[PDB]
Amino acid sequence: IAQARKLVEQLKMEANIDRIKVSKAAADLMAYCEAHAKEDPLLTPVPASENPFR
Amino acid sequence: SPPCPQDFSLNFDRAFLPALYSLLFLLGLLGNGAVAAVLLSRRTALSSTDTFLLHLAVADTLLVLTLPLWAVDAAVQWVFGSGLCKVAGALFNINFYAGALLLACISFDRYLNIVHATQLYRRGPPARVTLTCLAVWGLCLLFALPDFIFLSAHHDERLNATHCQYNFPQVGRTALRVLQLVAGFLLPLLVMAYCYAHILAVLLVSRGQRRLRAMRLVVVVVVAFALCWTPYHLVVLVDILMDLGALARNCGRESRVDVAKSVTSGLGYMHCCLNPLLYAFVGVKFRERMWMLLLRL
Amino acid sequence: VQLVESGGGLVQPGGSRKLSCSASGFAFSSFGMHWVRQAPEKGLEWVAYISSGSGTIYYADTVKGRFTISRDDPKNTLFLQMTSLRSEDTAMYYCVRSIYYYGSSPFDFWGQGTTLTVSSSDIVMTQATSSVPVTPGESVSISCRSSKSLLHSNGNTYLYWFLQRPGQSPQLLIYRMSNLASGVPDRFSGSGSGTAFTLTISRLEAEDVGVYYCMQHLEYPLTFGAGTKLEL
Amino acid sequence: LSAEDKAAVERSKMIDRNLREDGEKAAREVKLLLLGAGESGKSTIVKQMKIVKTTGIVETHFTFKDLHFKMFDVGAQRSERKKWIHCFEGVTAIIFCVALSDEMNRMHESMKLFDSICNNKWFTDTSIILFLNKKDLFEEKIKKSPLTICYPEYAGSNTYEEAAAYIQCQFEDLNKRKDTKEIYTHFTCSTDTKNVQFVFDAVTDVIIKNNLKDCGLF
Amino acid sequence: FPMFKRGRCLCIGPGVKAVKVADIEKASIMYPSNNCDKIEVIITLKENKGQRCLNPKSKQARLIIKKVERKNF
Amino acid sequence: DQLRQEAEQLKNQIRDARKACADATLSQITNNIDPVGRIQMRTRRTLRGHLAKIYAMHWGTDSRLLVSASQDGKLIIWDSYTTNKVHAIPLRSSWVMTCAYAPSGNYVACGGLDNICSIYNLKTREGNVRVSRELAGHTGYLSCCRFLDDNQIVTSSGDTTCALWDIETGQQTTTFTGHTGDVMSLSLAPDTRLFVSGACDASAKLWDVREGMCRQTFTGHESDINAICFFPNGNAFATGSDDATCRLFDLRADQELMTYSHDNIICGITSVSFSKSGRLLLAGYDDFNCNVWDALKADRAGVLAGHDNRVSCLGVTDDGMAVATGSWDSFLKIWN
Ligand SMILES: CC(C)CCC[C@@H](C)[C@H]1CC[C@H]2[C@@H]3CC=C4C[C@@H](O)CC[C@]4(C)[C@H]3CC[C@]12C
Ligand SMILES: CC(C)CCC[C@@H](C)[C@H]1CC[C@H]2[C@@H]3CC=C4C[C@@H](O)CC[C@]4(C)[C@H]3CC[C@]12C
Repeated sequence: IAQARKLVEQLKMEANIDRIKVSKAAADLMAYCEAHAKEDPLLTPVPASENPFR
Repeated sequence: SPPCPQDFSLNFDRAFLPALYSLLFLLGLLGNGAVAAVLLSRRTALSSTDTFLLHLAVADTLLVLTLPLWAVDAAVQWVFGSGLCKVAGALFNINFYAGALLLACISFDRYLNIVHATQLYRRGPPARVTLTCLAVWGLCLLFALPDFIFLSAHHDERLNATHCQYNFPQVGRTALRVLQLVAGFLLPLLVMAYCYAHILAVLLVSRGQRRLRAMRLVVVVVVAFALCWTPYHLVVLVDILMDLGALARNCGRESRVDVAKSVTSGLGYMHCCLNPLLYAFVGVKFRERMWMLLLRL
Repeated sequence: VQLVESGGGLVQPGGSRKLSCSASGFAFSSFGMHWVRQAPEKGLEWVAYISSGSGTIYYADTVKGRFTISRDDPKNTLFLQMTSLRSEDTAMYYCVRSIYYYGSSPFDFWGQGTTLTVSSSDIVMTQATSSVPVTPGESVSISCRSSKSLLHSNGNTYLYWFLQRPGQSPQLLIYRMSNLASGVPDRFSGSGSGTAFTLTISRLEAEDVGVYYCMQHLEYPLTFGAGTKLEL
Repeated sequence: LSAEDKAAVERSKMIDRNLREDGEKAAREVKLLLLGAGESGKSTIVKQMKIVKTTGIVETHFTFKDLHFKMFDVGAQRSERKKWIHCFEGVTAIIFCVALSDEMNRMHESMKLFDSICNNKWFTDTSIILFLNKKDLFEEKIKKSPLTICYPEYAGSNTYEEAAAYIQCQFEDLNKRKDTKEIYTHFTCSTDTKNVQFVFDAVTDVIIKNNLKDCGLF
Repeated sequence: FPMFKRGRCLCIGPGVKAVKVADIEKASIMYPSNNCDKIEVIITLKENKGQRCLNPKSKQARLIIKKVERKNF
Repeated sequence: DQLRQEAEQLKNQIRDARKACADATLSQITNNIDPVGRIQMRTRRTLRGHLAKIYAMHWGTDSRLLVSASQDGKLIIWDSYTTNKVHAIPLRSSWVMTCAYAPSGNYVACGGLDNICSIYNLKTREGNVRVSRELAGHTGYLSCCRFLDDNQIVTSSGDTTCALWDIETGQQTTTFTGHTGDVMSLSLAPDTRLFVSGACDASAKLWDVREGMCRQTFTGHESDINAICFFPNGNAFATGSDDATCRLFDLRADQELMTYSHDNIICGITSVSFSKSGRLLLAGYDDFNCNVWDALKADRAGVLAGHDNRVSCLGVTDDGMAVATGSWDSFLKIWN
C-alpha cells in the first residue's frame, strides 16, 4: 500500500511543472546551434595547420 | 645407327608446355593471391596454421610467377641472358623446397594441436612459429645456393638452341637430383604420414560429429600430395638409374622418360597451384574471414 | 621515499671505486636514474643516466669510457663503477630519480650524495649573475640564458629550475619552464621564451636563500650552468 | 623528432611487452561458467575446490593434472540475465547443475533455464557439462513417489536407472543445435576425483574440437 | 623441372666403320660437353637416309677433328 | 484500488497538460535551415593493446589523454596525440563494464559485475598507480559512473537504484530510487546540478543532485535504454535504446522533441554523444558502425565504419577536435 501512496505523492509533485511551448524550446535549440556553429571542428573542419591529429 | 635423336621430346615440349604453363600461371596467381590477400588484411591474431598457410601461399605465388619465364623458354628459346637464368632458377628451387617443407610443418603443427592438445595448451611456446618459418626459408636458401651459383645460359651444342641449365658434371647432377628427391619427397612424406596417422588414431578414438569431416580432410590431403608429387620422383629415379644402373639405352627409353618427366612436372605444378583449394577454402574459419573481407568491404 | 648513497672516501689516482645508491619507498623499476656530480665549491655537472629496464645508457663526454652505470632492480640498487680516477673527479655524487611520461616531473627527488676524493655539451647555458643581496620582503628575478632555442616543435620548452640550500641537496622547483613541482610554495613562478628565461619569487622568506640552477633537457648532454646565489 | 619523448616511447614499449606477457599467461587458463537454479547442488560441486565483501561474482581456482581451471559463480546477481551474459561469451564450457531429487515443479524451472542458456545466441559453439546431483535422494523418492507427477507422459516403470536416463535424454534433447555443440552428462558421486576427472575429460574434448576448427580441419 | 634439361649422348655405342667416301653433305665435329664428355663426329649420307657417327678411334676421325680444331677456330 | 485510480487520473492529467504545449514541432520549425553536408571523417589514430572486448572509455578534460577499460582486466591511459600508453592499471576483477576519468585528472574509476566502484589515484609519490578506494553497497552490477567534483561520484547499478558517494568516507551520501528496471546509463549536467538516468523500464528520469528527488520522468521508447547524453545547452538530452531509435527530449517542454530512426537499422544502440555545438548526434550501433545524424533534421549526415565488431563506447572531446570510438574487437579509433 505504501508503494501506491509514494507513487501518488511523486505524481502529484511531478504534475506541478512550469512548462513551456514546444515552439519556444525548438527556437532556443536552433539559436544555440546557430550561435556556436563556427566553433565546431566536426561541423566545419579546420585546416591541417592547427589540427592536433594528422 | 642414327644419333638417337630426341626430336619427338622437343616437339612435344613446344606443342604442350606453353599453354599448360600459362594456364597454371593464371590459376596459381588467382588462387594463391586471393588466399594471401584474405590472410594479410586480418594479419592480426593469426593462428599458427594460418601463418604457415600464408607462407605457403607466398611461396606458391612466387613459383607460379616464375613459371611464365620457363613457358617462354619452352616456346622458342631463352632470350633473357644469364642473370635472369640464375634468379629464376634460384626462385624456382627456393619455392619448391619451401612448399614441401611448409606442408611438412603444417602437418607437424596439426599433430601438435590435435594429439598434444592439453600440453601445448598449457605449455605452448609463443615464438616457435616464426622460428620454424625462418628456419625453413634459410634451409631453402642453403639448398638453392648450388643452383644459385652454378646456373648459366648455355648454348647447347647437342641441341640447336640456348637454355638455362647447370655447369657441374653429371655426378653433381646425380647428387643434386638425389638431394631434391630426398628433401622434397621422402622427409615431408614421412613426417606427414606419421603425424596424420596419429591424428587419425586420435580422431577415431574420440566421439563427435566434425571428426568425420576431419578424418576425410586428412585422408584427402595425404592422398592428394602423394598422387601429385609421386610420379615425377619415380620418373626422376628411373632417369638416374638408367643413367647408371639399368642401362637399356635406346631411343624409346629416352623419349618415354622425357615425356613422362614433362607431364609429371606439370602435375607437380598443378598441385602447387591447387594447394589453396584444399588447405584454405575447406576450413569454415577462412571462409568466414573471406566473406567478412568481401561483403562487408 | 629516500635515496641513500655509499662508497665515498679517499682514493689514489688510477684506482677504482663503486658507488652504491639504495632506494626505498617508491617503485624503483619505473624510474630512470641519473648520477650527478658537484665539485667542491662548484656547480652541478651531469655524469650518467640509465633508463628503466636498463634499455638506454648515457654518459657525459668527460667520464665516458672509464665509468659504468648499472642497476639491480630486485635489490633496488644503483651502481656506478668508476675506474682510472683522475684528480678532477673529487666531488660529491648525487643519485636522482626521473620518470618520463606525458605530464611527468623528472628530477623531482635527489639523494643525499656521497663524497669521493682523489689525492694529487653543444648547449651552454649562462647565468651571468653570481650573487644577489636580498631582504625577506621583496620580489627577486633570476635570469637564465641558453645558446640554443629550448623550445621544441611540440610546444614544450625544456628548462628546469633547481634550488640548493646550504648543506643540503638540490630540489626541483620548476619543470618545463612553467610548472611548479609538487610541494612547492605558490610564490615561485617561471616564464621565458626560447632562449631567455626568468624565475620570479614574489615574497621571500628565510628559507628562500641558496643557489639556483637552470638545467636543459632538450639535448641529452644536460648541461647545468653555474647557479645564482641568494643570501642575507 | 623527439627530445624526452623517446623515454615516453620506451616506457610505452615496456608497457606493451608487459601487457603481452600478461595476455600470454592468461591465455593458458580454462574458464568455466557455473550455472544452476536455486542452489541445486552448486555447493557439492564447488566443494571439490583445492587451491560478503564481494557479493557480485565468485571466483574459483583449481588445478588438475597441471591444467589451471577458473570457475565463475554468478548466482547472486538477481538482475536481467540478458544484460550481462554476453560478458561470458568466450568461456570454454558451461557447467550446468540440476538437482535430480525433484518438488514444486522445480524441474520445469531448471528445464526452462537450460533451454534459454543452451539456445542463447552468444553460447553457440560453447559446450555444456551437465551435472545431475543428488542421486541418492532420487533413489529414495522414486522408491516412494514415481516420476509421473513431474512428467505426466512417463510410460516407464519406477526403476531408478531407466527413469534417470529418461530425465537425462529429456534434458539433452532440448539442444536445438545438435551439431554445433555437444552436451556432456554426469551423475555426481561421493568419490572425490570422479567429478574433476569428468570435467577434465570434457574440457580436453572441447579443446581438441576447438583446435580442429582453428587448425584448418573440419 | 625446366633447369635439368640436358643434351644426352647422341651417339650410343662406338662409331661405325661403315664409312663410304664422297658423302659430305653435312658433318658436325663437336666438343665434349659438360653433360656428355666425349667429342663426337656426325656425318650424313646421301638423300639424308641416315646420319652415322664416326668414332675417334679411327684415324680419319682424328685427322678431321684436328684440322677442324686448327682451321675453323 | 482507491490509489490506482488516483495514479491513473494523475497520469491522464499529466498527459493532457503536456499535450497542450505541442503547438508546433521541431521538424516543421527547422524545415527552413540549410542541411549540413555529407560528413566524411578520417581515422587519424588506431590504439592497439587491448586483448579483449573494450567495454568503456572516457576522455580527459584536456582532450588529449583518454582512459579505456577492457574485459581482460585492464585499464589503459592513452596519450592520443602520440598513441603512447601512459599507465596500465591491472584490476582485481576482470569483469569491468564502465570507467570514468576525473575532471581534475588525478583519479580514475571502474566498476562492473563485482558491485564495487574502485577509485584509483594516478598522482602518487611512489611512482605507480594504486587503488585509493573501493565503494561498496550496491546489490547489482555497476553500469555507469561519473566523477562530480573530484571528491564525490554518482554511480548507477542493476538494483534499479542510483547513488551519490563520498570518496573520503566511502559511504553513500544520497540514494536515488524510483526506477523499475536496471539503470543502464547516466549523464551529468554541464553545471553538475542535475543528472539524467535511463533504465531498462524504457524510461528516463531527471534527478536533482541535492534533495535526492526525481524532477521529471520521460517515456516514449519501446525497449531498454542503453545510452543517454545531455545537450551542450543543458536544457535537453538524447537517449538510445534497443528498438534501433534515438529520441531527443527537452527538459522545459517536459516532453519528446524528436526521433531519429531509419528503416534499414534494426539493431540496438549502444552509445550516444553530441557534438561541440550540438548540431551533430553520434550514435553507435550493433551493425558494427557508427552513425552521424543531424540533430535538427533527423537524417543521417555520415557513417563511421571500420570496426569489425559491435561498437560499445563512443566519446567526443571537450573542444570538439576528435571522436573516439571503441568496439568489441579490442581497438579504439580516433576520427576527425
Ligand atoms: C639473399 C641473401 C641473404 C643470400 C646471398 C645473396 C647472394 C648470394 C645473391 C643474391 C642476389 C644474387 C645476384 C643476382 C643476379 C646476378 C646477376 C648475374 O648476371 C650475375 C650474378 C648476380 C650478381 C647474383 C650473384 C649472387 C647474389 C648477389
Ligand atoms: C632473390 C631470391 C632468390 C632470394 C630472396 C628470397 C625471397 C623470395 C624470400 C626469402 C624470404 C621470404 C620472406 C620471409 C618472410 C615473409 C614474411 C611473411 O609475412 C610474408 C612472406 C615473406 C615476406 C617472405 C616472402 C618471400 C621471401 C622474401
